[PDB]
Amino acid sequence: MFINRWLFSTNHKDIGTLYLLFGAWAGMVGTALSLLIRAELGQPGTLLGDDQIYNVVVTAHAFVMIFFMVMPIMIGGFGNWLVPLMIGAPDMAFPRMNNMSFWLLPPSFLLLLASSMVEAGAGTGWTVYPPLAGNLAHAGASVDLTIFSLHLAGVSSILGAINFITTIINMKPPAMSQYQTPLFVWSVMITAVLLLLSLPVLAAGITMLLTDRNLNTTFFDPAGGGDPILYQHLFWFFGHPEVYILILPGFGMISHIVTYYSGKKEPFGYMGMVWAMMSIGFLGFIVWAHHMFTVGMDVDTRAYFTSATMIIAIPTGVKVFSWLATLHGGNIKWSPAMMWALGFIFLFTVGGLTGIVLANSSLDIVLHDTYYVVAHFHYVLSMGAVFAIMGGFVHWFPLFSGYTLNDTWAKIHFAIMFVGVNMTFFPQHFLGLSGMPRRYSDYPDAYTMWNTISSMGSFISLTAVMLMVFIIWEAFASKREVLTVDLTTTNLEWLNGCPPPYHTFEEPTYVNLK
Amino acid sequence: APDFHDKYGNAVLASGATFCVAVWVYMATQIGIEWNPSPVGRVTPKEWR
Amino acid sequence: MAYPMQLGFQDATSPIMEELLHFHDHTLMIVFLISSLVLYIISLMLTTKLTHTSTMDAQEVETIWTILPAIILILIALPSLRILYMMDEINNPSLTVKTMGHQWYWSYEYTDYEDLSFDSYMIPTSELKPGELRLLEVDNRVVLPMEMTIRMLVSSEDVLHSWAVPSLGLKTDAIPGRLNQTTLMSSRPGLYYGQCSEICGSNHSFMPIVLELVPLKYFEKWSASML
Amino acid sequence: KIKNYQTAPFDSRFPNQNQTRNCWQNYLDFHRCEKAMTAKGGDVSVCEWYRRVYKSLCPISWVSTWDDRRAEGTFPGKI
Amino acid sequence: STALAKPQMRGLLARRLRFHIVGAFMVSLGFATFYKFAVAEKRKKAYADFYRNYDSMKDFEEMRKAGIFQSAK
Amino acid sequence: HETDEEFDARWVTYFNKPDIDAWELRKGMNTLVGYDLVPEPKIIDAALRACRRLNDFASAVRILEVVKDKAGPHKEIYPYVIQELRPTLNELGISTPEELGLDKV
Amino acid sequence: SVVKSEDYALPSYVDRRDYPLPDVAHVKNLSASQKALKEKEKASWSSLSIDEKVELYRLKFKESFAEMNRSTNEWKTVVGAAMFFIGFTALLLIWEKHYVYGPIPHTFEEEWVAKQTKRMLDMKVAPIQGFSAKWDYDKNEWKK
Amino acid sequence: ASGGGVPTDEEQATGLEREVMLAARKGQDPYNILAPKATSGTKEDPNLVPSITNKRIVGCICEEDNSTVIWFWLHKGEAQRCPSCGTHYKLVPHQLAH
Amino acid sequence: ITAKPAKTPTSPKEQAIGLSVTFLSFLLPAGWVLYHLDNYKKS
Amino acid sequence: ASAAKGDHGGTGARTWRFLTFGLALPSVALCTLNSWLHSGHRERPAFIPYHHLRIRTKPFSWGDGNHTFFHNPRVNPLPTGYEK
Amino acid sequence: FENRVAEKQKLFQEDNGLPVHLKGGATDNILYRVTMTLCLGGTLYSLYCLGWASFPHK
Amino acid sequence: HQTHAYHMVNPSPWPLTGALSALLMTSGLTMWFHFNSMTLLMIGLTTNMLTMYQWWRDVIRESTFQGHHTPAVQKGLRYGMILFIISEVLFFTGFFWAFYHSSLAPTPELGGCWPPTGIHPLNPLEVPLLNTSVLLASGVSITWAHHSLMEGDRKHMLQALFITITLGVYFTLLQASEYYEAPFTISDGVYGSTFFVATGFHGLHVIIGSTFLIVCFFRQLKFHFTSNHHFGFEAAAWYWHFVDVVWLFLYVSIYWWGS
Amino acid sequence: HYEEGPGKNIPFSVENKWRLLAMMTLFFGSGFAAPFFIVRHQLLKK
Ligand code: HEA
Ligand SMILES: CCCCC/C=C\C/C=C/C/C=C/C/C=C\CCCC(=O)O[C@H](COC(=O)CCCCCCCCCCCCCCCCC)COP(=O)(O)OCCN
Ligand SMILES: CCCCCC/C=C\CCCCCCCCCC(=O)O[C@H](COC(=O)CCCCCCCCCCCCCCC)COP(=O)(O)OC[C@@H](O)CO
Ligand SMILES: CCCCCCCCCCO[C@@H]1O[C@H](CO)[C@@H](O[C@H]2O[C@H](CO)[C@@H](O)[C@H](O)[C@H]2O)[C@H](O)[C@H]1O
Ligand SMILES: CCCCCCCCCCO[C@@H]1O[C@H](CO)[C@@H](O[C@H]2O[C@H](CO)[C@@H](O)[C@H](O)[C@H]2O)[C@H](O)[C@H]1O
Ligand SMILES: C[C@H](CCC(=O)O)[C@H]1CC[C@H]2[C@@H]3[C@H](O)C[C@@H]4C[C@H](O)CC[C@]4(C)[C@H]3C[C@H](O)[C@]12C
Ligand code: CUA
Ligand SMILES: [Cu+2]
Ligand SMILES: [Mg+2]
Ligand code: NA
Ligand SMILES: [Zn+2]
Repeated sequence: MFINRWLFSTNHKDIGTLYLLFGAWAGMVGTALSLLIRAELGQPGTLLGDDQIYNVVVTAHAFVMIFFMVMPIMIGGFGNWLVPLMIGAPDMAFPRMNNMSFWLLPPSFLLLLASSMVEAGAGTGWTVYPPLAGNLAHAGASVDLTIFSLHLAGVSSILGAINFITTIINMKPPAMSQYQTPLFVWSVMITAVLLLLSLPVLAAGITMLLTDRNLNTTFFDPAGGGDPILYQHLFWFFGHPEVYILILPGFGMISHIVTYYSGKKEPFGYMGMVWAMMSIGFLGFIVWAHHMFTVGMDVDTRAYFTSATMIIAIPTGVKVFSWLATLHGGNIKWSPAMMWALGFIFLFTVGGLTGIVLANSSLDIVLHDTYYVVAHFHYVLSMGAVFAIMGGFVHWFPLFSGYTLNDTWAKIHFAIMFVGVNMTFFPQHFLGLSGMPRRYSDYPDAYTMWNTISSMGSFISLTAVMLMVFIIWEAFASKREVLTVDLTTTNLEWLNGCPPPYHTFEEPTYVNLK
Repeated sequence: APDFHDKYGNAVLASGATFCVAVWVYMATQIGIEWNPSPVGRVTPKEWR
Repeated sequence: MAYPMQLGFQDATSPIMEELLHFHDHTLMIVFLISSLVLYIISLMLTTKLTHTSTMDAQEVETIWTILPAIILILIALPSLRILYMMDEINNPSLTVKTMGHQWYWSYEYTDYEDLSFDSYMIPTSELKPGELRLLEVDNRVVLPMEMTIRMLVSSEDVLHSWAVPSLGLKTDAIPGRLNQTTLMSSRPGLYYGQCSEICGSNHSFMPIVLELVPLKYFEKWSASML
Repeated sequence: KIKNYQTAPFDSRFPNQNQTRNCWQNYLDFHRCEKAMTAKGGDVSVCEWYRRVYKSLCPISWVSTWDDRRAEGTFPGKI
Repeated sequence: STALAKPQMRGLLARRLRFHIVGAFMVSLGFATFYKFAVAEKRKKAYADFYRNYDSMKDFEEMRKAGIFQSAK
Repeated sequence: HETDEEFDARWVTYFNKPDIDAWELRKGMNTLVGYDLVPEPKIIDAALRACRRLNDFASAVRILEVVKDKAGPHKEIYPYVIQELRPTLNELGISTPEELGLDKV
Repeated sequence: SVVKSEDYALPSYVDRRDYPLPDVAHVKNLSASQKALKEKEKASWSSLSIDEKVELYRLKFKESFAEMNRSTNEWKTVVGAAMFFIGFTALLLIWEKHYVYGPIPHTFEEEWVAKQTKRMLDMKVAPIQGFSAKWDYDKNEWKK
Repeated sequence: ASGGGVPTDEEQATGLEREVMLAARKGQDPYNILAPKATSGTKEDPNLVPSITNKRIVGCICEEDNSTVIWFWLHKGEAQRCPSCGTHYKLVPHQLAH
Repeated sequence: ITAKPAKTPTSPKEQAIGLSVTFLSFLLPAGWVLYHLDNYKKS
Repeated sequence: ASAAKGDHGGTGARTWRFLTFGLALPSVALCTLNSWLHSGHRERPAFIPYHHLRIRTKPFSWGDGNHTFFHNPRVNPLPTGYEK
Repeated sequence: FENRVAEKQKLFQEDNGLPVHLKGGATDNILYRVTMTLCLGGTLYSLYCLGWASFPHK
Repeated sequence: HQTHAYHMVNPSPWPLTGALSALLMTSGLTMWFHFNSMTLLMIGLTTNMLTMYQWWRDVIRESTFQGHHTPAVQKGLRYGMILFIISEVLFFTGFFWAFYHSSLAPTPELGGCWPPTGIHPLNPLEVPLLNTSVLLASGVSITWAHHSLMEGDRKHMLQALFITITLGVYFTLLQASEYYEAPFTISDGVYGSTFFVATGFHGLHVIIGSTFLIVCFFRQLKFHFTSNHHFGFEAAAWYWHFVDVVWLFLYVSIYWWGS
Repeated sequence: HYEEGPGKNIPFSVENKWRLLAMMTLFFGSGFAAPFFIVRHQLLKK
């Protein structure tokens, strides 16, 4: 029974729970790697070794946080648990292929851990540029094990995207149009279209890198007529949509959490929120060379990528102002999930505005490959994707488990993490404007003060991560069972009770046309 | 009936504040951390050549 | 170079860097203001017991939300793109210098007239002379004439690097098989520092750039003595 | 005329940051010229300009590799 | 005794919002007058004043005599 | 759409329906408090008389608490509304939340 | 009275200031005297005593508005405990400094810093605003 | 040119696929493929909600084009009303293998 | 939300134990490695 | 652009069968003749050890490491020239 | 050939509680065990190969 | 008992065996490229084949034999197959982008020209045009197969599908022969790299599509398809048109324009 | 069928809070420790 239920699952809730457990375990691995980065940098000199072991740790930090923590938790974990329930569907369209998206992740993570154990690791940056990642400067198996880890994560998510698109388009009640589905469901559908189109291009580029490293092709080697800059284009044609894939399901959860704790029946400006997520998904495919403003591209190309990149601020601003307008007039409930969402709105806005600074290619000449970029994306990733994940986890933990968290502890947890992440990242803006490069194991002495404080901040976020594990333990240890939840008339995923039965919607909802 | 906050709230606030300030001041000032502050107004420049 | 506790950009050594500082100030003001406008509306939404929870009409207010951001973006993009095209304008260099990135040091070639080239490596910390800067000094500096337009051409003989000097506003990647060009003009003599700016393996943190800007006649005699 | 050569001038055929083809074309033009001149008995000194320009722009290791390959019979450009 | 007067009862949230969005804008103008004056203008003036009578040869000679250069003693 | 008077008149009529049932009483008050206003005395009066036809004393009291709550920090509003309702409170024997001690935390 | 997990599909009671008249009464089962008080409620409310009115209110509702909206001391516990765990963090950092980090580089020695500072002033590091601008080259001292 | 040899669905469809095809022929919808059309929804003319059990979730799209759906359980017994628009629904339980 | 009282209440003392053991499970193994770094390197 | 055929007024298998045997397979038979005229070994070019060709940055994982996967002795020289 | 789909329909619909991947009878159990044994044994072998390759070789 | 039309699948080991096959094929390719051994890779190829076989067998049991493919299930599988084809189009797009990037701006190492110095392209009017005629023809014969099946004609469906698979095999044998005869290799700079990797992945998809058509041929022989329900055949026909269109773009781009 | 309800829809037991503490400690602790041991491994090799 155990093996049939948990290794052979065809059930969207249990597979969702598997993804949440996997993403939580990955989050401890990415957190340890982030503390090794900040231990190395927390005083001037060398702690670990030279930039090879250091950038192995920096490279694995990014891949684990992106591919093994954020994507599995937001799409595999909350997408699987919530999407079928929010549309009244009995499961995903392909419930058995769904379990293969999940099971391809432990082997992908194994390959990445094997990459770091064999030879000297892949110290390449999560962008894996050649020729540093090629077979002369990174001889031996590490970088091929990293490529294969990305192939397996890539297939897992392409098959997941097919499953979510099909399910969302095909398995709603026959009266429900796509403009009667909740915003979190729209966010998963758009993110799954971005995955379906972008991952195959990254799969093409890292396959080319694999054949340059093992079949004597020369896609990226000038000796054969190849070009290292072609790899960058193929990688970033995926890598920009990838950051919108990491944040979109977060925007979807934030819309629900803000609505719910404002005591509202619906988010402000629903069709403008759908329009904004479609426009961001669309524009997210025509901006990628803002990652390449120092590679030597022409002036008019740099003018076009500057402008198209800034344009994304228009639909993104619609969503920020619509979340404000959804709080407007609310009966505000200061739950811990609400605090995570308000922290999200403010910290995502800070990091989106430093993204606007960087879209100016002339200023990006000086800020590129410095810690100003690190600050920009950690404000949207550890204070946007992470805060939307912690908001949705505390909000829906009682639905998934049937038990309540202690809200006082969860507020304490939010307060410690908000102090730690701002102590960690805010000073990295000063380090970047004043010129500290990325991917450095050590720095000129003048950069000491801000690196010291940023490292002290990372330890405060470590204390928050340890406490979060205790908080989850305390909830399962005390077993306070949920009785009633507010606002079920506009939050269908709660209406089958906590936790819902293994099979829900065996009889579908009744929705008339009129 | 008074709950946990009514009974212990004042003590948790006072002691957590006291402890936090004491341990950060000690960490910042007593164990050899080199903050590397600006020399401006602090350092007397000395002949190097 | 950067100094301790520094918050903003290194002081400008070149007119283009000066333009970037004024443009950054223009932009950061916007940034300030939008972030504070948001923090503030937000605290306004959250600080009343009055409620209004019935359906709200979105049409009018969405006009404000798209138009005002669009205008603010145009107010940033106009000066941004003026600077972009200004730096691109033709400027007639008096000298061309090449630099090749290597693991882990830079070489320099000044071949307009003679065959002058040499390697430039970080000074190891244990060999710094008193007052020299850890991780920044080099054995052989990139001597150049002040107040003159110089074409720098940048490439690599192995993996990617990137040749940067933040006080001149410069960062051009060093790609093997490619020759990227940038122009450099210093308003002042002195020593201007930068650091390799694309991850390139074990000693990426340890291959800095030091430019030494001096009067033309000093540059000429230094050039002749380096043959 | 154009002694007082300082460096290679701006060339509107190669106005962008990537100057690889500028080095390459001047190297080709020089050697094509020198073959024309030392074929037809004439004077290589007429090729001097291309030589100055490619020497200024081209990395020493590229010139050196291209010269080794012309000598080996493996230079892939047409001269 | 006296009756209490009738107070405004309707649109209280909208009225509070109107009042404060205007106060929120007036900061932004007032802060924009700061910021600009304390940082941006101050920078333009520090650069203009520095270069107005700046002598680059004299700056070079001071550096050369302080022994900072490889190429010039 | 409509003037303030028309808004108020439609709500007075809603609660004045003689055979209004318990579900409609609850639907009306829980809808009405979603608006950006504190209901005028004449609306509350008709809701309190609907409570009386439905033999529901407690809901009359709760309606008076929700008027106070919809006023937020405008503390002059509720005492003015209770003043205006006193003839109806006396005629129906409705005690206010304060007279019942139900304002104590 | 007693809410059961197995009732989740049934209309339920809630105290919320934005849903003042919930879907069911807080108490539906009535004792003999409670049944008599519901009969009495059909007659004039002026004949109910204050205790009878309060008892009808408490059959219908669980908490009053003043009760369900009360402020609490929870913030003390949250802020205090957060400061505690922030304080505990500095223990970790004291431990790391004592047992993990070795000596920092000799370039932070006081005499080195004095010499490097003079050499930064001699090369006029950031002479417009950032560093040498703050040194008085006439009086040989930091500007006031 | 044109033997047969290819089975039709009438001959060879089986299991649920067959049940759906046989019911559609009768104009019946036991597996909820089609959206039900609303009645006027008054208490005398309530929307009638079939079910194989004693309760079923209703979603009420109160006005045409609303993006917000209002969801609630409908139980066997007296008609209930949508808590947003008041339109009436009544459960009509029971039996499937017709 | 409302919920039942805990079926298996976790007293202050039991929370202090769960919190201590959870913190030590992260601090001890990393602390052992970082403490012995000089041993790994000078080796 | 219609193309030049000219059908409809009913439909289906019969017409696509007609297209299969009356146009598609004839085209294949024709191209099969065209190919089987210009087939058979064309004389191999002087070997030149160009550095952009015969790339070897890592030995192949089969054979002696130096032969491509579908190496043809007659027309694929090695980095050092045509085999014996 | 003859159309024996009705025979297979009766086989796969027999009310014997078997999951579909085992419902064809004993040959499904055999092919399942062969597949699963190669997957799990191959996976142990891959871990062994990681252990081997994680250390410089003698 | 459900009263929706969707399919609750029985708990299945195949997702786990397929995920483990992936680990065994990738760690096996790593062993092969770096540790001189084919063992792990052959075990992963074998378990991947066994997994495909039993998983798709079970989908045929669930549909033809158990009746779970109602119209709503089939409509989902349509969307699934279309979205899969879109992702395979994007995968090829990356290799077309690599081809045009290198050929439109040929570097000095190539001689600054395309085709590079020393490359002698195949004549696009010889076997490449023959392969084009072969795959276009097989798009006409599969369309004949599809209309015969809809018209209930077993014998002509089988005859047209057999023709279509015979042309698939012909293109595969022609391409194998042209790879052997080609005077340039995958190691011949970015010309040989783009040529063999783009046409090589296309050839793999021709082999996959032909296999899928052969699966449809044996199910048709076993009478599984009705004249109205045959989604496996339609999916294989869409995937086969995809492989033909990709060939057309490769022919125009690499063999013709790039010659 | 399968067990349903709080504590029963998860692949780990919550029947005993101390045995649960041990399993959660091993689970999150092993993820957090792994990169320190990998770094140790990389340092020890060379
Ligand atoms: C969740 C992830 C995430 C998100 C959402 C974003 C959002 C944005 N990013 Fe970022 N970014 C990353 C993750 C993300 N980024 C990562 C990981 C990298 C580096 C990758 C690497 O090298 O490893 C990076 C790098 C990166 C670069 C390259 C810098 C360089 O390498 O030199 C640039 C340059 O344009 C950029 C710009 C932006 C912009 C304009 C947005 C915008 O989409 C933000 C739009 C949002 C707002 C603007 C805020 C809300 C709006 C309002 C309140 C309206 C009022 C506002 C205005 C009028 C402006 N990002
Ligand atoms: C005949 C029709 C075509 C079928 C091809 C037959 C052989 C292998 C099949 C796989 C085809 C896929 C492409 C992989 C790359 C290379 C193969 C290119 C096609 C090919 O077969 O190229 C041959 C080279 O093969 C070599 O190196 C062969 C090396 C074989 C190793 C395969 C490498 C593994 C690739 C990993 C793929 C990752 C997949 C990504 C999935 C993405 C996730 C979303 C050409 O021979 P040559 O002697 O150089 O020149 C001819 C000289 N007369
Ligand atoms: C060379 C070997 C190494 C590489 C591995 C791949 C090798 C070959 C694989 C060939 C693909 C064979 C697929 C066979 C599927 C048979 C199952 C099937 O076709 O199932 C059908 C459903 O379709 C369905 O699921 C449709 C599902 C089909 C999707 C499969 C097509 C492509 C998969 C390709 C894997 C791609 C690798 C990409 C390389 C980068 C069943 O419904 P019907 O047909 O309506 O029948 C019911 C009627 O009888 C009722 O009256
Ligand atoms: C980035 C995240 C890490 C944050 C910091 C971790 C805080 C440390 C928790 C304690 O870790 C322990 O510390 C002891 C020292 O206090 C070590 O004992 C060492 O030192 C003792 C005293 O010198 C000896 O008795 C022991 O044998 C010797 O192992 C012990 O091994 C290590 O587990
Ligand atoms: C029950 C389920 C299935 C699980 C099966 C597990 C099978 C385990 C068998 C491993 O033994 C072999 O050892 C060979 C050699 O001893 C190796 O080949 C390699 O070995 C050397 C390594 O270069 C060279 O001598 C060879 O050429 C090279 O092929 C290779 O590792 C493997 O074949
Ligand atoms: C024996 C069988 C009768 C089919 C049936 O109705 O069961 C027939 C009908 C169509 C036939 C097939 C098709 O005609 C196409 C092929 C033609 C070749 O000449 C022989 C094999 C070939 C693959 C045939 C074999 C066999 O004779 C088939 C399969
Ligand atoms: Cu050279 Cu980094
Ligand atoms: Cu981007
Ligand atoms: Mg870079
Ligand atoms: Na360091
Ligand atoms: Zn309704």
